[PDB]
Amino acid sequence: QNITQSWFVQGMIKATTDAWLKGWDERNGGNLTLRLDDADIAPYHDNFHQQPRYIPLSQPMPLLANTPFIVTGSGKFFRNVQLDPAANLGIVKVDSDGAGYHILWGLTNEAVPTSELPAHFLSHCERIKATNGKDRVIMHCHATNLIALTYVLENDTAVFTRQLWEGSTECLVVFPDGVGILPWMVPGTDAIGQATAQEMQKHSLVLWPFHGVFGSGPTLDETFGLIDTAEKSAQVLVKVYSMGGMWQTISREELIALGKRFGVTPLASALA
Amino acid sequence: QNITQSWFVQGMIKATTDAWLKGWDERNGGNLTLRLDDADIAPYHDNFHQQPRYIPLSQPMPLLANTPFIVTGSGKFFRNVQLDPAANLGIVKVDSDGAGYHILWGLTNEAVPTSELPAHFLSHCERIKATNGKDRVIMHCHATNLIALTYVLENDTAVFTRQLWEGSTECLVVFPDGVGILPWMVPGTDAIGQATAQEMQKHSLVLWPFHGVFGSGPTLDETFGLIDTAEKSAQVLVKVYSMGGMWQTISREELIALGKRFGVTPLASALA
Amino acid sequence: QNITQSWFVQGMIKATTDAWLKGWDERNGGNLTLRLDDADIAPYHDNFHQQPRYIPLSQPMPLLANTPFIVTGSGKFFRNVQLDPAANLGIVKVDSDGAGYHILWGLTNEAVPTSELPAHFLSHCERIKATNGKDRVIMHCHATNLIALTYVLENDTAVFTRQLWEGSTECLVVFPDGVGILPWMVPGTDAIGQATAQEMQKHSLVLWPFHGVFGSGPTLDETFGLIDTAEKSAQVLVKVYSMGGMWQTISREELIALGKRFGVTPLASALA
Amino acid sequence: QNITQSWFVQGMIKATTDAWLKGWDERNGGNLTLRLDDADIAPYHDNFHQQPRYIPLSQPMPLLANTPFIVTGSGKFFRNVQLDPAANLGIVKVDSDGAGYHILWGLTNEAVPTSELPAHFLSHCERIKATNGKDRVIMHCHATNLIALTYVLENDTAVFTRQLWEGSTECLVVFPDGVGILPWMVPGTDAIGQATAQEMQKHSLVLWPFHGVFGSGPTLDETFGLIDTAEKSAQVLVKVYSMGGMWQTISREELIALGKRFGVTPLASALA
Ligand SMILES: [Zn+2]
Ligand SMILES: [Zn+2]
Ligand SMILES: [Zn+2]
Ligand SMILES: [Zn+2]
Ligand SMILES: [Zn+2]
Ligand SMILES: [Zn+2]
Ligand SMILES: [Zn+2]
Ligand SMILES: [Zn+2]
Ligand SMILES: [Zn+2]
Ligand SMILES: [Zn+2]
Ligand SMILES: [Zn+2]
Ligand SMILES: [Zn+2]
Repeated sequence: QNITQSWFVQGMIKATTDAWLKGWDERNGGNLTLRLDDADIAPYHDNFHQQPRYIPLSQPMPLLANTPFIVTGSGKFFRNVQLDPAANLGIVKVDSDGAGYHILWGLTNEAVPTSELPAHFLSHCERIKATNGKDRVIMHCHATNLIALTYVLENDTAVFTRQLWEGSTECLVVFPDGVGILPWMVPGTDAIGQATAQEMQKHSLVLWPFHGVFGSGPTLDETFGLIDTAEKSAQVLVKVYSMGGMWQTISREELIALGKRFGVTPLASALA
Repeated sequence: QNITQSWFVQGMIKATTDAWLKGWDERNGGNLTLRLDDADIAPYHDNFHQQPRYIPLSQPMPLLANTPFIVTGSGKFFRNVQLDPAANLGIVKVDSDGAGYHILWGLTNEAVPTSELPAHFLSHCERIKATNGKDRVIMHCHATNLIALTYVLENDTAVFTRQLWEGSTECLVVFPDGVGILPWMVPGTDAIGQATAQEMQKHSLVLWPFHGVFGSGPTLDETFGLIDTAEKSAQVLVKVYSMGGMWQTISREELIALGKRFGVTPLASALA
Repeated sequence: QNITQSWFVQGMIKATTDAWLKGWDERNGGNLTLRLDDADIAPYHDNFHQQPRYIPLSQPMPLLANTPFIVTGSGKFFRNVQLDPAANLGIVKVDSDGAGYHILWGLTNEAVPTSELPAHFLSHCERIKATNGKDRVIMHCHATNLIALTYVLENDTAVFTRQLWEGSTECLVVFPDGVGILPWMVPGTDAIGQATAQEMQKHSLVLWPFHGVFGSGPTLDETFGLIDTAEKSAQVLVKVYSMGGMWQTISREELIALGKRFGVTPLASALA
Repeated sequence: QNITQSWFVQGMIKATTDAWLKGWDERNGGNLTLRLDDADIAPYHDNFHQQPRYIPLSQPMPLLANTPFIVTGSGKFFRNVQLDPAANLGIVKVDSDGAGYHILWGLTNEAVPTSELPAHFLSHCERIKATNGKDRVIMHCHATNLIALTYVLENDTAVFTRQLWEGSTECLVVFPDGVGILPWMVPGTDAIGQATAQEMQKHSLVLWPFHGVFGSGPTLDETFGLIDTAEKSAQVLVKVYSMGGMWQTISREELIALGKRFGVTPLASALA
């Protein structure tokens, strides 16, 4: 092969591509990093034609030492990934100190990984700890209805989680830990990466009000599906609120019964 | 052939695929079972390479004895069916006691049929009785506007049916028996399968409030079209309600005249 | 060729297909007839393999004597036309008395032309007279926002036209004759065909409240574009009304100035 | 090659095509001109088979002397560009006086460039001056939510810019100069071209109320992305307003902090 025909390159294309068709990634909005194994990239090693470029990390991340990822690039449009994956994606590998990374493949013409890379790498660190290495994906998109709801709902993790759980029956089961909400922060900073990574200790979903959502999961499909579940519920809520609000909904005891049946432990603070 | 090129595999792909593009099937939301004849699958029998796996049924269903179906799998994403039908779909055949089924094809890597299988198989039983074997499809999707309306309209079969009939002229003719509404229930249970199947005795459409819709029909296109008709009307209603409500609509006598002309008998309780 | 590769078969596919992707043609909703010349079909005459079937017309239409059309079929889904044009479309030719027609090609397996055929053929008669044979297309679809607006706006040709003209600057220039609105009527009847055809004497667009729109034009693209213009304006209006209504809009004198510049004569009753 | 396989022809197709799928370009609504270098077209010169046609300019534009562009045609549908680029696009070159242009390629069957050509060429002149020749694209589309907002928001550059900046965090960084709003004007006139070009001295985005948006940028992707950013924010706002308005938003100081971090100078009048 073509590394472009690898599962993980095809995976990034399906997804940046799916996010774009959803309307979640105007322009260069949004970013997607995927943690790989050395075994994933090894069979494609003769596709690495170029001299790896080194970029230091803002802060040391020893958990991620020697770890490869595939990533979307800075300033790159989700829409374009399907047209030219080597232009728009890079395979990088964190060095043995976790002090920086080498770009092994892609990100042609001096492109570099996403400028939300701190939010990404720091959140991977927390998700690996939190899930005992199960989670491998961090996805950020500008999910339209979730964004709209941040102008309108109390920016309160419990109330926001509870509305999303009410807005589609499956939500409690897909994200029983709820949705962490940050205060608005300047994007692309270490501060926002750190705040996001802290919230990723507690939730697989983190909202950036007036901006977008970060989601974590074990696979591209599951991470995309997680965000899509929250955003579908958000879409339902936007319609309901636009119609003047709920007259009936899923009750607290129904939500509790739901969690019991599906063997999850829903965020207690959201069950007033 | 390729069984993947059979009409029924191509049928499941067109439809799980169409439902996904409609935005009705985020993540693994939704499921689709199709009742086949032995004659459908016979010409593709050398495609069955694997040793059939047996799964017992929750409750005996002798009506369905020796009956083949093609089904979407548990945890599977509608979006993915077009990319890998053998991964995401299975052909199963109910055993001669109707006490369980064998998976003949697909659902690779230990996958199993949808966990709403009770709602499906039990509803097939009722629809076969109700339609003298005409109906062959049960489709469940998360139809967005219908979901939204369950938060806002009286969860009353007559009022809900009447609004949907008003929301597009064709509705009364496509679903003269209306739309049965269940109370909210925990999904994936025998209880909800039983409640859905009871309502399928009376209606080709059954709403799961705050969740989605179940529809039944003779073919994939007709079942999809049935749900699409209800959901289009729901979409119109959501817009109308968002604009402050109706100032004029189809009257009771117009609805009655409509039913007469098209030779259907509309749900009388919905014609206040 | 393949007649399936003819301009007019490819034309019907692009359009029934485009209407479906717009969300305007759920199930079998909507229909599309296109008036052809003998010269269009002549080079494909060896594609007519079957014995033409004769169907009498409900009422005589001598204007249409010996005239060929390509048409969508009764009960057929717009969505399916691209998958199987001979199944879903027919080429018919009105007989020399205009008392009935022969199906020359397509509409396989005993299918027949659309059951709105009276609205179609009668409207073609009026549009040919009205445009000195320029108009060749009648398109009916279930345009979602236009439908929604019929529940909410005064069902008054002048007020409805004026709102649509206000809802996108181009509207007055594309449909200066406005949009005729019928009372609700039972579809598929001679009565509704006759009422629609009468309104087509005065407008290129006719609204069926709580149902859909009929549009006429010289080509498939222009007829589709006409409806799309009205429906885009309707979409804008639905958003504006959902937001609490207009605070500013295009004025009467701006509309008048617009008509003057583009050499059209806008419906005077709509210019209060 | 095929000039149809050139980057700039493929560029116009991706974009008129992308705008159409967004729902921004019903019928012939919208237009797209791209400033080329002689070097772009030189390698495809044997594709120029036809005798160039000369069209005089409404007013002299010496800045544009000898300059080639690729352009969408008058009356042409964005949707169709992908089906037949030579029908729907033209390559033109302004003559050495900037008094008129020759059509070198495309615009077959006596077609001519867009009738908003004054808004285009005059705006290119101002954008070249304003950006020291960096900007190369002028795109006009009927962006749906931005149109809707012109009926509802104060048609005030400062307030409108500030709402759009609030409606998605990235907006201030993508268009720190804001969005110039014109009064409604008759389209296709020198007057509206002149007014638009004046506003392009100050903003990369110009709104035509009740009509659409003009955007300028260095590349097709960046110009499309600019409009898409504004329109995504507009979409969010429409949802928020439909839900009864904002309860919280990005503050003035957050916006200021944002501008500082990203090294832009936001429109001060918009920072009340
Ligand atoms: Zn972002
Ligand atoms: Zn090697
Ligand atoms: Zn938290
Ligand atoms: Zn479900
Ligand atoms: Zn065999
Ligand atoms: Zn019932
Ligand atoms: Zn209709
Ligand atoms: Zn012959
Ligand atoms: Zn009239
Ligand atoms: Zn325009
Ligand atoms: Zn040469
Ligand atoms: Zn200005």
